[PDB]
Parts: sequence; C-alpha cells; structure tokens
Amino acid sequence: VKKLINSQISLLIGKGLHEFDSLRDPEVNDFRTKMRQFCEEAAAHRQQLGWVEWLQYSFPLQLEPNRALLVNVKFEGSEESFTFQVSTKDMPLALMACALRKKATVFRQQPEEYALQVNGRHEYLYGNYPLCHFQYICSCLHSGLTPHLTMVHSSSILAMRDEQSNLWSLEQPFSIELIEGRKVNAMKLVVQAGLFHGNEMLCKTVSSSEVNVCSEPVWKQRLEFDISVCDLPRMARLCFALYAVVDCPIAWANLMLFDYKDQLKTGERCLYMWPSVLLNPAGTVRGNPNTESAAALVIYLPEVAPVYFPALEKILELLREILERELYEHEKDLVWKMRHEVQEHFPEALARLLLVTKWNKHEDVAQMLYLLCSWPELPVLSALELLDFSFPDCYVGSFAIKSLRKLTDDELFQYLLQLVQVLKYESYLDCELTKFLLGRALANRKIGHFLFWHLRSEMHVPSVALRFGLIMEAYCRGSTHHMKVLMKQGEALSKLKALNDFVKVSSQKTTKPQTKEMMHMCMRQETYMEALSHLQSPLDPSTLLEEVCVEQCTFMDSKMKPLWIMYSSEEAGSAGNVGIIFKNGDDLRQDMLTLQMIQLMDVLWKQEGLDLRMTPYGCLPTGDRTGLIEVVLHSDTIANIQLNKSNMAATAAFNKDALLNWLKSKNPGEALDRAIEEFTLSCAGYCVATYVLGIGDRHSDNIMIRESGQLFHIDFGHFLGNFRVPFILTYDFVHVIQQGKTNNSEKFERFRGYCERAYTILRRHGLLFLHLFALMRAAGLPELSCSKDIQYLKDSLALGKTEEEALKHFRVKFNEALRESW
Ligand SMILES: COC1=C/C(=N\c2nc3ccccc3nc2NS(=O)(=O)c2ccc(F)cc2)CC(OC)=C1
Repeated sequence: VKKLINSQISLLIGKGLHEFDSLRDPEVNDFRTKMRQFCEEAAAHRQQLGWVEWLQYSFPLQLEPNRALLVNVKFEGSEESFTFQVSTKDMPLALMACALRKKATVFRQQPEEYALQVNGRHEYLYGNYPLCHFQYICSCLHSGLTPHLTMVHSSSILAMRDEQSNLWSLEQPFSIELIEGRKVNAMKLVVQAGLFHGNEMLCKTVSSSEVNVCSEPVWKQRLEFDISVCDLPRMARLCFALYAVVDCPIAWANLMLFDYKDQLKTGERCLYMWPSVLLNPAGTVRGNPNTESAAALVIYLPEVAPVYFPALEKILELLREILERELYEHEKDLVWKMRHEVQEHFPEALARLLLVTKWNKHEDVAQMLYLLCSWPELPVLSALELLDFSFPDCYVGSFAIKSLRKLTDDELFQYLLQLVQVLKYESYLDCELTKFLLGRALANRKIGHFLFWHLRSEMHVPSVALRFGLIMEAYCRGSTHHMKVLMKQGEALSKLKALNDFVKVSSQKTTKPQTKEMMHMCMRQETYMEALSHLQSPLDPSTLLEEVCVEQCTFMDSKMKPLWIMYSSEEAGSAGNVGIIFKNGDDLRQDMLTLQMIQLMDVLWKQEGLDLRMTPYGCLPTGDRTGLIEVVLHSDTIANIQLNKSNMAATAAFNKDALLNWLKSKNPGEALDRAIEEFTLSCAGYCVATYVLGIGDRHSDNIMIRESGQLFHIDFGHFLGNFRVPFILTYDFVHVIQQGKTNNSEKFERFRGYCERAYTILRRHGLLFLHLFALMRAAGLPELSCSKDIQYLKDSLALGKTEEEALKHFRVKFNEALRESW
C-alpha cells in the first residue's frame, strides 16, 4: 500500500519520488523525513477533531467581509422538503429548529446536532451568525433566489471524518579560488563575483582577468573580497556572473556560504549555471538541474582551519520622528544610534532600522539581533513587509512568521499567492515559512487546496521543481484522502488538455459545427465521461462538478481555442449548473494576480460599507501555460450586445441605445432601476481598479455585463501601465448611468462619488498593495520585474500626497476622461 501511495504522489505532483533519492542529498533527505513526520502528526490530530471542528477544517465558513426571506430545507435521507419564512437576522440554529418541528409533525415525532449544507456544494452553514452574514444567504438575496439547504446530522459528518483517514576567530579577508569552466560563446570572458545579504552588497564586486572565449576556460585565481571572514552574516550569499566582452551576458550562479547546518563551506564546488537575460542576487541558490547542457563554474572555498555559525546564546551575549515616515548617510546614523528608542517607542519602524544596520559587521548584527529578540510582535501589514527579499536574515524571517501566525484563514487565503512566491526567495529547503504554510494548509482544506495548485502549476519551472515538489509530497503525507481528491482533478485536467489539442488541430481543418460535434463524440467516450465528471472544481473546492453536459460544451474562437465546459447536478438544482473554461497556450498568472487584487479591493470597500457589486470570478493556473476560468453565466460581452442584431429584443434606432435596450429586456418594468444601479456601482469599481492597476487595452470585447446589470472584465494581458494609462469613461457606460438621458448630472455625479469613495478607500490601504506587489516580484511575471512597476502603484494611488491633493489630482484625471467621452 505504501508503494501505491508513493506512486500516486509521483503522478499527482508531476515528479517521480525516485528523483529525490537519486540526488543523494542530505538536505533533501532531512526535509523529507522531518516534514513527513510533521505532516503525519497534523493528520493524527485531525482524525480526532470534534465534528464541528472537522467541518471547520473541511468546509470552512464563507462569510461576508429586520428583513424576511424564504428558504427551503430537507433532511439527508428523504425527498420531502419544507419552505420556511425566516428573518435575515436569524441564526442557523433557529432555522434548524423550524426544520425539526416540521419533521416532527409530518413524521409524528435537538438543533445542535446538525449543520446546514448548501445543496450540491461542499458548503455549510453553522455558527452564531445571522443568515445574511453567510455569503450564500447574502448572495441569494441579491440574485433573488431562495436558499436551498439540507439538514445534516453529526453522525453523518463524523462518518465523513472517519472515511478520510490516512567563527569570530577568523580575521583573514574572505577569498575564493576560481578554477575553470565549460561553456558556449563568440572576444574575451570575465567572471564577476559579489557578496550579498539580500539586495545590498557586503562589499565591492571583484572580477577575473580577461581570458579568451577559448575552452573549457581555466583561471585558477584567488579572488579576495574587501571583507573579513568573521564578519560574513549567517545568510551570506556568494553570487557569480560570467559574460563576454572585447556587454554580452552568458550565465549566472549563486550559493550560500553556509550550508543548512550553519557550517561554512569548503572546499571545491561545481556550479551549474543558469542562462542569462550581470549579477543576480535574488536568483535561486541551487544549481541548474540540466547538468548535460549547463555551463559549469568550478570554484574552491578555502579551509579556514569544521566551523559553525555561533548560537543565538553567543549572539545575545555579544528630528528622529521628523524623518521617520530612503535616507541620507547621517540620517541613517541617527537611526542606528537610537535603536533602543526605536524598539521602545517605534517598534513598527523595525524595517527602516534593519535596512540601516551594517550587515557586514558581525558586532552590529549581534546588537541588531539582540534587540530583535525582545521586539514586540508587529501587525500583519508590517510582517508582510519583513518578508521582502531585503530581509534575508532568518531571525527576521522567524520574527515575521511569528508576527504572521495571527493571520485569519480568510486573510491567509487572501495573501496565499504572495507567500508562495516568497518561497522562491528562501535560502534553504527547511524554513519557517514552509512549516507555517504546510501547517495552516493541513489545518484548513481550502488553504490546502490552493497551496497545492500554486505549487503544482509551477512544476515545469526547473528553478522551483525540487522545492515545490518536496512540499507537495509532505502535504500528501498529511492528507491521503485529499491526495486522491486532487488526482481526480489532475485526471480531469489531463483529459481537457488532450481534448483541447484535438480542438486546435480540428479547428484548422474543418468548420466549427463539425469540430464541435467531434469534440462531443470524443467527450462521450467512457474514459472521458469518467475523468471529466464527479470532481471538485480546482477553481473552488466547494463547487462540485457533477455530470458534464456534453451538448452544451464547446470552444471559443480566440487563438488558443479555449474549451467551454458545462456541468450539472440534480442534487444542487439550478445552482449546480456551472461552467469552467479550459485554456492551454496562454499564461494565466497575470490574470490571476489582477483578479486577486480586484477582489482585495472589494473586501476593503465592503469593510467600509461600500458594495460596488463586483464579480470576483475564479481564475487558476494549473500547469505549463495551462489553467481554468470560472464561467459567469448569463453574461455577454459589450461587443456582442453592441452587434445590434435585428429580430432580437434589444433593437435600437441608435447604437448608443443597444446596451440599455438589452438591460431593459432582461429587467422588465420596475427591475430596470436596480439593473442601472448595479451597472453604475460595478462600473465605478472597475474604472477605479483598472485605473489604479494600470490595466490598458480595455475595449468592448473584454468587458462583460451580467443580466443583473453588473459589469466586469476579462482577459488582462497587461497591467501597471505596460501596454501611464488614463482613467477611462466610455460614452456607452456614461449613457447607461444617465438612464439614457443626454443630461443627467444627478445620476452622473452619484457615479463620480462612487469612484471617489472607492479610490480614497484604496489609498488608505496603499501600503498593503505595495507590500503585496513587492512580494510578487518573485513570480517572474514579465510586467512585474523591477521598481518602476511598483512606482506605477505609487503614482496611481498618489501615496506621496495628502488626501486633499490626491483627490484634487484624481478629479482632474476623471474630468480629463469625461472630456474624452466624445
Ligand atoms: C469570467 O466569466 C466569463 C468569462 C468568459 N470568457 C473568458 N474569460 C476570461 C477571463 C480571464 C482571462 C481570459 C478570459 N477569456 C475568456 N474567453 S476567451 O479566452 O475566449 C477571450 C480572450 C480574449 C478576449 F478579448 C475575449 C475573450 C466568458 C463568459 O461567458 C461568455 C464568462
């Protein structure tokens, strides 16, 4: 059985576990055994949770960031069901009491024994919360729908739980011998090498002497650094770049000077180099796995006597306000001098102090750490800053995780993407961030779900395959059942890929009707009906994808011919009618990021009582240029609606009227006002989000409207100004906001206020976006490469200005956009 599980893990994670063994690598081996044990413990803990606690693990609550309503309720084993009138303010427990009193009378005769499942979803309603605090009840009110719930007894939830079981001494200056190489180029070669702690150089960057492009080159050269060996900080990083000149970059390579056991390295190393875009401190500290093709530098770390980094026990032994809100050498001096007073009275300025400390002076680092040990825990916002690559010190990292542990699961979920990217910055395999993410992922199945996908979607990237592979393994060891659930997802994805490859070939040889029919026959094969049906959605583990409706599946006409897959579920009723789009050929990372930031905006807006009626739909890369999009049904593109076809409801005298005619036909009589309001609010949200994020190439083909009137965006190929984007007001949106009237400053100006509120709220959290994007610089998203991309956010949010000036500035941009409206 152990063999079976091992083989399933290899299939799931996209790397055979034998590849870990073949490395004959102590660190890998220690991570696997340590992490296996940690994960296994978490599962044992889990197998004995109370039933409500188990629910908490498996179906975490979906909550929003008097008035009456109708609800339908039924019990697990029977078809019979009752419709109740309840108040949005009622607890689930009250509703459950009605359900039982109804059962008792019909069936001729304890609420706390039950949870309420949402029909045909992995979603539950429990806790002391009024019904409308639950996302699902709230959603039902806006969409108009009746909530349909099922009474699930504790012995049934427990039956589910059961089925799911498993030193200071050395004053001589640091130096290395550069022996030889083996590589390809056109001219002379030079090796440049610098020592880094994060971004900062610990001293100047020394060079080789020009040697001809010959060989297989040979140097055998001491390179002596302008720094003492005793001063090398724990996280010292030695970086190499090899290039050509008579500037032509060839390759780069980095390593930590101390191994994972705190021991300084000696003697000879062979460094398999990574091909170039000279010095790359933020690049990984593990060699290029393609040893056959990779250029290889061989160096020699000289024996300085085994020597270890001193224990913390040995470390611990060894106008200020006016600036503190980039700083000159003297200003830096006042900060270091007043470090205790910073700890005592400004513990939130920890990062500014950490940047000013001299990381190339062992004494100063001792004192800095000493303060860090007694430092009070910081708010999450501050912790998110300390995870930036500027803070490579693992006591700082340890501190930041410590300050992060107080994240809620919802918060942790909100930032999961960024924390995963920060994994790429880590100097070693076993680290606090890994243990933290794995622990929280095993304590919450939703977190586990997305941690897995964020990792799985990057397995094709050699610089991260080993790390990400090992983490997924560890997870699997901690949840066997969930491993099987994920395989099912991976089997579905694998089928879609073959199906999509067919569609691409077929679409070049035949007419769309014929390709569609052939897609359908292919889908109707047993292997395909089996693989594509009865899974959890990778977009949302609480969405069940039951029976694929082949007849409604199809594909779109865009280059990659993405697949449109429809699903249905008897047990979920209408709500189990859901769509996913499969796309293979495009990078979805950028779209995922943009959608997460828009969803964050919506969370922040709603926290100040502003609901802009946003559509935060799923988008999830799953593999190499592969991922999924959640279909928002009952929507169409502006372009399609503006085709202004005859013989339809929406037929207008003037094209400017098409959009509003369409809304009218989907919203008869009195419902039109609300649709127009829905459209106005969402328009404001998306105009602000696109403006702040620098999303250009917005046009009628990538903007969609729902039948409710809500407006949303698809296909973000470009953000942060990369193809300074103006604020955008389109005439046809303006026409709709103005209820079809030429002049309507009452409606238009309400709209302006929506934008202004939405924008001013985001500025108050500007720092949160800045820290989040800072962390994403680790993703290697092509439009999120350097500082000038972050600057785009500094400028769009005008964080330098007071709220008076920023609102003045925003007002001009807005007015400028209105003038551009014809
Ligand atoms: C999110 O909900 C929907 C998405 C839909 N399509 C697409 N969503 C995307 C979201 C993010 C990134 C790319 C998306 N592409 C969608 N469709 S598409 O690939 O055919 C397309 C690509 C480029 C375009 F300008 C327009 C559509 C369609 C739809 O109903 C028709 C609902």
